[PDB]
Amino acid sequence: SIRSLGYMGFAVSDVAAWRSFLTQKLGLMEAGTTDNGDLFRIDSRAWRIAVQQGEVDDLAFAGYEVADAAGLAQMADKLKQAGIAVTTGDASLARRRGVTGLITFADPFGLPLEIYYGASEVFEKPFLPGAAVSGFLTGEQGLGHFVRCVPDSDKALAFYTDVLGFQLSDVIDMKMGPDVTVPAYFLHCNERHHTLAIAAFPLPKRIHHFMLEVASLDDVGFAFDRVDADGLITSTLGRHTNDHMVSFYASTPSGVEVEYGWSARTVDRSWVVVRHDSPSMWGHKSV
Amino acid sequence: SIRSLGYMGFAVSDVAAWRSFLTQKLGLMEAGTTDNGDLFRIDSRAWRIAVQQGEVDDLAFAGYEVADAAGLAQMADKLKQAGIAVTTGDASLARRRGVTGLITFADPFGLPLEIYYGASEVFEKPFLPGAAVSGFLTGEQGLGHFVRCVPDSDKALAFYTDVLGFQLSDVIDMKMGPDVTVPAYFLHCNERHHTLAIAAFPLPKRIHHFMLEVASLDDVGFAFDRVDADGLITSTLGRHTNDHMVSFYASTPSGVEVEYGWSARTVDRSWVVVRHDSPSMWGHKSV
Amino acid sequence: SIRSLGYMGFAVSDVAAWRSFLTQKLGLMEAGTTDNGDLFRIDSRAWRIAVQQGEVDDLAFAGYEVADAAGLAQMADKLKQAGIAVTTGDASLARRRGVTGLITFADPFGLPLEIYYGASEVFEKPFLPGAAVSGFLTGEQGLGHFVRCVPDSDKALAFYTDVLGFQLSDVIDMKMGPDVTVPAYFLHCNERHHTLAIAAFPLPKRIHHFMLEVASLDDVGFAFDRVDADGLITSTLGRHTNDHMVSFYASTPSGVEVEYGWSARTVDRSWVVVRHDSPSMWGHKSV
Amino acid sequence: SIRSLGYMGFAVSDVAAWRSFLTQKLGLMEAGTTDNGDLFRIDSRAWRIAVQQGEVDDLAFAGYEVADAAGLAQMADKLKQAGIAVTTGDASLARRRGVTGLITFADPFGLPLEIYYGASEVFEKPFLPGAAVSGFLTGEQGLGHFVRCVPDSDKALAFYTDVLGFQLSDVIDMKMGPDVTVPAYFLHCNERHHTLAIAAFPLPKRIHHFMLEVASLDDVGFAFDRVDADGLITSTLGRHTNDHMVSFYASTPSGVEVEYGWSARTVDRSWVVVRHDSPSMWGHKSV
Amino acid sequence: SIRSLGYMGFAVSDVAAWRSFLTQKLGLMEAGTTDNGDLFRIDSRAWRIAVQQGEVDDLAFAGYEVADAAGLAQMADKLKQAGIAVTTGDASLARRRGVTGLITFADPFGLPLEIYYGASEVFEKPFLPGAAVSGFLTGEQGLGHFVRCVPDSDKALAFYTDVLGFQLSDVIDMKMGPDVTVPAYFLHCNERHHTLAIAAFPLPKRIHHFMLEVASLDDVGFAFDRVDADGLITSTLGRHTNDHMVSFYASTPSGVEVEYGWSARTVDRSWVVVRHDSPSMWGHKSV
Amino acid sequence: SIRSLGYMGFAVSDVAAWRSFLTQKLGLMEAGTTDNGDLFRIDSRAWRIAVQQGEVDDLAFAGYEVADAAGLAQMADKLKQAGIAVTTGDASLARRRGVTGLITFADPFGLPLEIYYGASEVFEKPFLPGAAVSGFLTGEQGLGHFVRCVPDSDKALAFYTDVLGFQLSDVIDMKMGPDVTVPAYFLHCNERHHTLAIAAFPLPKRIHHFMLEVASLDDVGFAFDRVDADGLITSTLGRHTNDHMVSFYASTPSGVEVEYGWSARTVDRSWVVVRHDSPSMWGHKSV
Ligand SMILES: Oc1cccc(-c2ccccc2Cl)c1O
Ligand SMILES: Oc1cccc(-c2ccccc2Cl)c1O
Ligand SMILES: Oc1cccc(-c2ccccc2Cl)c1O
Ligand SMILES: Oc1cccc(-c2ccccc2Cl)c1O
Ligand SMILES: Oc1cccc(-c2ccccc2Cl)c1O
Ligand SMILES: Oc1cccc(-c2ccccc2Cl)c1O
Ligand SMILES: Oc1cccc(-c2ccccc2Cl)c1O
Ligand SMILES: Oc1cccc(-c2ccccc2Cl)c1O
Ligand SMILES: Oc1cccc(-c2ccccc2Cl)c1O
Ligand SMILES: Oc1cccc(-c2ccccc2Cl)c1O
Ligand SMILES: Oc1cccc(-c2ccccc2Cl)c1O
Ligand SMILES: Oc1cccc(-c2ccccc2Cl)c1O
Ligand SMILES: [Fe+2]
Ligand SMILES: [Fe+2]
Ligand SMILES: [Fe+2]
Ligand SMILES: [Fe+2]
Ligand SMILES: [Fe+2]
Ligand SMILES: [Fe+2]
Ligand SMILES: [Fe+2]
Ligand SMILES: [Fe+2]
Ligand SMILES: [Fe+2]
Ligand SMILES: [Fe+2]
Ligand SMILES: [Fe+2]
Ligand SMILES: [Fe+2]
Repeated sequence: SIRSLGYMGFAVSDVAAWRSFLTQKLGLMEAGTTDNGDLFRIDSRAWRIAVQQGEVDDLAFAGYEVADAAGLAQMADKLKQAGIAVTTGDASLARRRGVTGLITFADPFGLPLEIYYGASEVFEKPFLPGAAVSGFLTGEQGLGHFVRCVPDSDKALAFYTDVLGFQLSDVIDMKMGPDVTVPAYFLHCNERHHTLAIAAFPLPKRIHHFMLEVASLDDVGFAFDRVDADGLITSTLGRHTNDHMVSFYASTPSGVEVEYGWSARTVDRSWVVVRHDSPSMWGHKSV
Repeated sequence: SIRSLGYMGFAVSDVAAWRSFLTQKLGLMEAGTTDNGDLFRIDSRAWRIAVQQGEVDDLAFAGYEVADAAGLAQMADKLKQAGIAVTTGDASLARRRGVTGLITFADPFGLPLEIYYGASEVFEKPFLPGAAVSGFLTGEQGLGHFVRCVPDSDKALAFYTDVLGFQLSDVIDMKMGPDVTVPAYFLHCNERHHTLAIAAFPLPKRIHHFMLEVASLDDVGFAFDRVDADGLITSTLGRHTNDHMVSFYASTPSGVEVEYGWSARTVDRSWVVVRHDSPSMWGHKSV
Repeated sequence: SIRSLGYMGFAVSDVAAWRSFLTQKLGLMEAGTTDNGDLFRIDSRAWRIAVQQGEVDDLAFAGYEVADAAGLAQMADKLKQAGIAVTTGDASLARRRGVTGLITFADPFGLPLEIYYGASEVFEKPFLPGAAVSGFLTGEQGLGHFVRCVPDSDKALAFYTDVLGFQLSDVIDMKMGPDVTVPAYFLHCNERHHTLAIAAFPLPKRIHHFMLEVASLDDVGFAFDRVDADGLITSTLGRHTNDHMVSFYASTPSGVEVEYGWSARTVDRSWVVVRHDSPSMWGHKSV
Repeated sequence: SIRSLGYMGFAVSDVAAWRSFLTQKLGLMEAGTTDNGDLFRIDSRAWRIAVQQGEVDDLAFAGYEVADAAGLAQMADKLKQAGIAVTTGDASLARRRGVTGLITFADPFGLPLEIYYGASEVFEKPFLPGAAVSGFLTGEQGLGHFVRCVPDSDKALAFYTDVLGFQLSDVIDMKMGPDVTVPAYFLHCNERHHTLAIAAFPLPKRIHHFMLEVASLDDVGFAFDRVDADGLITSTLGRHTNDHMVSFYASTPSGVEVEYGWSARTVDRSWVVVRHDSPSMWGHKSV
Repeated sequence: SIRSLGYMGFAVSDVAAWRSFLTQKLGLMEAGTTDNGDLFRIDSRAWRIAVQQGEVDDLAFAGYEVADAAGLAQMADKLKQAGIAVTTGDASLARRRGVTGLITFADPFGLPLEIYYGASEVFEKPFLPGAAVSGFLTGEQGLGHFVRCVPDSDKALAFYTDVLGFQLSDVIDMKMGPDVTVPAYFLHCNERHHTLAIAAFPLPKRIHHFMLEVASLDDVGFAFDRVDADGLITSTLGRHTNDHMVSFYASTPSGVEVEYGWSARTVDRSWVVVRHDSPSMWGHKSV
Repeated sequence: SIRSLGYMGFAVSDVAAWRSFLTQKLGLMEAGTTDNGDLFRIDSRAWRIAVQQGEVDDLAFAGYEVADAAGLAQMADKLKQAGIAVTTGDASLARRRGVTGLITFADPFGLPLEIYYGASEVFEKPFLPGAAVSGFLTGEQGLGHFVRCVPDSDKALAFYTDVLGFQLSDVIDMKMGPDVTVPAYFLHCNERHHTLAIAAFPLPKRIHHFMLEVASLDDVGFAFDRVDADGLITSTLGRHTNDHMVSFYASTPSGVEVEYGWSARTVDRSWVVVRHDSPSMWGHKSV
């Protein structure tokens, strides 16, 4: 079974702007440049985010991690049985991603996805943030989460749950307008409240935002100010109703947003699905 | 499987008296009025207790919570296979209860029951008790418990255990008189020692009492005095022999009682069924 | 499955001597006299040890506790399938033992055994030791343990493990003499290192000793002196090699011994079977 | 299933040198001499390492521990079904090893292996290190680990995983030279990150090294100096990238090395396989 | 002010017997031989007990530790003002004791005493007990205690309290016989309940016993057996009424006894003086 | 009274080499350049180490921190009463150091010293190490320590203790050669075992080394490798006998060394002065 979101790749028009944004604003660590693009780290892994030159300015691919070769084989079989076109990653791609083995395919609406096992650790190159950040929260919870924008949430939900195995945490009926309410589905694959969210938002991108979690409230507070200095804040500090994360949102150079948060609650086998009519307990004012 | 008791609805002759009793005496929070009646809260849920106008002055319905849609479907199948008439809650009822989906049916002796999933949370409307109460204990243990009065405890026990899946915690042979001893069965569906009790008591109501648990001994002590001021106490402070809860009992405006307690022990998979000849270790004197 | 040793009954020639020994020396609580004999307590249960008048001066019966009625039914079936003569305890016997249901049978060498569920708790009659004892250790670990003396340990081991479900903890090859070594088997049915031990000792009784565990080292130290005052000590203070319990042994009025200890280690699913050539790390000198 | 590495036997040309090295340098306890050779202890077990006279100067055999007789029988069946020649250890061998039962066989490349149950504990002969060592870490993690040198790691990996049941923790691609990279596989059978490692190293021995873990950093620091005084250090203090153990390596009298470490992290069912390009985060400089 | 008892020297007729007794029986560490006699350690200090050849077979001297040079000067002045003959330890004596500075004098009844500062630590020669002992308790509590036998306890008490600054912990009126009761005074100079005791016992030595405290009950239990094997035990295991130490007593080769214990309670500025009529809560039977 | 060592200034011939060494090797944070020279941080303070251009290549000045203005006035009076020439720092110097007030003077052998109060904090410019360092240990313990080299340790000791108020922790008689032993004095002014050490070493500098303490063993391990890559290590990893710090030593561009350590023990009012014959328990081999 999928254990977590392991990495993400972005294809952007301004690579230098993304490099500055990720390191100086968010605190990620520059981890070199390879055929996989410019690499960035947040922990012991060789890389978590890759930035490649591309006019799409959006998420180019996402990789989900399984525990071992057997787990990869099981997921491959499930995808094929579901009628999805699955391709074994060649040696060239595996080396590019720094993984031992992987398979590639696309979700119902075209997002290129990868499931891999045996990623590269680089403990001998100790993590050093590009900005003052006490640390990022990963471990068994993976990289963080992203919100997939789709035209048919029922179809997307069925794929991610029935085929990929994600489990529903809760639903938030997002008020878009007096006569517009759209359900946002939050799904987990480990203890992180959600690793993936699905919603039918009117955005011209594959995702609304990706999220990175830090270890202290100060990490979030300082980052907010670094981002605010350039007028990139899109939402003030607030705490979510479902995962109880304290965070803020900001614009990346591609328009797609990034959420930066701290202190979210986790889920367990005793969790029960619920619904909400608001995404925030307090704060998160649109600015 | 059923995870907990999620909500209760009462049909009463004096709605204003119940509103005052629940808020000023017990400390519940007024949560508005809808087609579901006057709503009251004790935690993050949109409502836990509803009060509607009705001459019955008794419990009108109770809702048990399952983890998700799959759990609701499984319970529906079990009930049908057992020969119980099950009805899918229509969109109108689901909206009234603020749940995502639910089924309705009645227990062997006419109590309307509902099993639902996906109830509404309102973290954005922080809980504020109507009286000085540090907090109510809910979470994975649900709302609390109620004691179902029936004419045939063996039949009721079989339904709640064999069909609904409740598990026996223990039995207390209640001395009613020199030649009258009635067994009271205490059942659990989660860590709470009991979410439901069953006994053949000579009462003209569906339940003898419902119980709410608070976070501190002082919450109980102060509440006792607020209730005692109006001469509504039915039992002095005491601690039960089975769940070890420290509580007192009082009369609601409908005659049906309410138990208000603190510090009960929980049960686990290592629990063994036992019997008792007394319901109280100390206190709980009838007054 | 059997969850623990729940009670023991002794048939003795000097009932008054046993009453004095259990209360004044060991600290048990006198719990009245019924058709079940004189009753003694060590915790919240109505009784753990019964003493009846009888010329045998030995263990008369032992009762093993199961979790519920279903567990009793399962054990009954296993015993019958194994060819053992099983008898349903009549209402008269159940009332005598204060249990809800029970079955009776004998082990391969004649020891009367009982398996029951739903024993009586008496929290309303708070435990008060007959001597200065901070408390006895029971709970999920039951009453303690006893060592069954048999002429064929292989046959006894097969019955208790294959039929009753006990699991082997370890073996101690007891040096009886230059040319005599006898294996003692220690078996568990819960976290207590052993609830039953089996050995082919040259003793004219069904058991060599029964053991009760207390909460503090002082409980053991004080008890040792109370017993030593009457010259009843059989072994000095020592700590066992297998369960690491610190204890001493003494003679009951029936010759059969009693072990009184503190601080034993428990076992879990990660436990591995081992062997020992000595029963004591230190102490336990024969006196 | 195999629960841990329980013991190791070495056949050496200089028995006196090994005795001095194990006791004075590493701190093991001399535990007598039997037909099993000179015995050495690190904990409550009668012995963990045996040294016999032999011109091979290498590991002579290794014993893996199972939980009980049933576990031994299961492993025997698995080995036979896999086509491996299995021999039941005779009474003479069992007594020599101090175990209750065992089976013998060889791995694909000739290493004599044994799987046993019921080893001997000697708590009555309290462990006393031969040098200043606060303690060795064993328990459920067993003796420690050793690295098996083989000519075909794929074949060895298949045997140890598919037949013996070991599980992969991670892989380290060891840089041997500009055009030489060899994968080292680290496998676990309990919480210890690895109990066995497999690699195709150009060494004329069955193993590159065996490892013993101690309780404090000082235990390692002091040992380093005792070994360094005789010029036997092969690697300076360092911390590994995979198990995060802080250790140093040194030469035994047989050339085969020994790793002495502290503070390694453990693995659980939530562990995911990863890869590394370096075996050390810091230190471990070849000297 | 005096901070603790730092060391003791014994003059014995059988030096080899004392060496064997201290190391093999009690677990002290042999620390070489100098002009100060044979040295023994129990912790990081270069030595705590010295054994010299002498026909007296008794305590030859005791050294009390002060915090620094200023503290030594203050004590010297207090002793002189009290009329005691004080001598500055010459360079030769300081080197012999391994201290920076010291003064010498005798108590009212001839016991040679020394007060010093700046003793030698030897952390680079890690403590290794001569027997299986997890550790000795020293630190701010010093070496342990000894009981000074005197013909006039009032005179001795006045000297140790008024001149040396010891403080009374409690008094035990020791029953020597039907018409003989002698008060034993227990005094502290730090957190240890007592570092010195004073009593008028009919013994031909300067002290009745000296005491060493260990870290675990097992340390005491194992030591008891090592001593008992040679028939040297003088008192069975017991716990004292005043300091609550669990210990046993044994004979040294000089007749003077040694107490070996564990788990004593400490004293603070909130301590109040009390009296006892017995020295033991349980145990400590004369054998 | 002096509360801690607050800052140090170095006058060096190669400012660029020092900048690279402090940031890339040790992990300090570049904090700008002012008339105070290039500034470096290790915590919330605006600066802890300053580097100015100067041919001396040695410590140029050190600043000790007092709690407030009253404390500065008290120290000024003590110095004057002792006959030391004290100068009030002018507004220009205070601004240069970023302090509220300070006085200047020299120790007996020419080292320029300063005592100040009210230094500048810059929490709004969160600390970001120049290398992978989890953190430096400062707080109430100040910057760390340095070892003052002098021709007459008795004279220096008298000044620092009698005039500045430092307190002796312990003494280590350093073996320089067969006929050369020099005492090193370690002094504290807060919980740090030593903030200053004094010794008569044959070095052409004011100090032998300064020391910085980090939060993890890995911080030290990684730093060791960064320094070793340039062949600057002077001592291997080891642990000191007196403060028990685990550290290594390396050469700065000025020849003067730097000690980088972790896990030292602290001192309290219960501390007693002792002596040692070795500075290291293990390691610290000269290379
Ligand atoms: O806040 C946002 C989240 C995701 C995508 C866009 C976006 C990006 C490019 C062009 C237009 C839009 Cl709305 C955006 O503004
Ligand atoms: O992590 C989250 C938890 C709850 C709600 C949102 C959210 C908020 C605004 C727009 C879209 C989303 Cl998915 C969110 O990003
Ligand atoms: O204590 C009680 C618990 C449950 C029901 C009633 C009741 C309510 C109305 C009329 C008569 C009775 Cl006994 C009651 O008095
Ligand atoms: O929570 C409880 C635990 C044990 C006993 C009772 C009780 C007490 C009196 C009458 C009816 C009942 Cl169910 C009870 O309400
Ligand atoms: O220590 C003992 C344990 C069990 C039984 C007897 C016993 C009891 C009665 C007669 C003879 C004997 Cl050996 C006994 O002495
Ligand atoms: O609880 C125990 C643990 C280990 C050994 C014995 C023991 C000791 C002496 C004789 C018989 C037995 Cl079972 C014992 O009673
Ligand atoms: O470091 C080593 C690890 C394992 C084996 C040998 C060895 C032993 C004997 C002869 C030659 C060699 Cl390379 C060795 O030197
Ligand atoms: O315990 C270990 C963890 C990671 C790597 C090695 C290692 C290091 C050098 C050579 C061979 C090996 Cl297996 C190792 O011994
Ligand atoms: O138990 C004892 C404690 C202290 C001293 C002696 C002793 C020693 C030598 C000769 C006579 C006696 Cl009583 C002793 O026997
Ligand atoms: O440490 C102790 C605490 C209390 C009492 C005694 C004691 C016991 C017997 C004889 C002499 C003494 Cl001082 C003792 O040694
Ligand atoms: O290790 C050292 C510590 C302090 C000073 C010097 C030093 C610096 C410059 C010239 C000569 C020397 Cl010995 C040095 O080498
Ligand atoms: O922090 C320390 C603790 C103990 C000893 C030394 C030391 C070691 C070598 C040379 C000079 C000194 Cl001050 C040291 O720097
Ligand atoms: Fe989000
Ligand atoms: Fe889940
Ligand atoms: Fe109740
Ligand atoms: Fe249950
Ligand atoms: Fe026993
Ligand atoms: Fe088991
Ligand atoms: Fe290793
Ligand atoms: Fe595993
Ligand atoms: Fe004593
Ligand atoms: Fe005191
Ligand atoms: Fe230093
Ligand atoms: Fe001090």
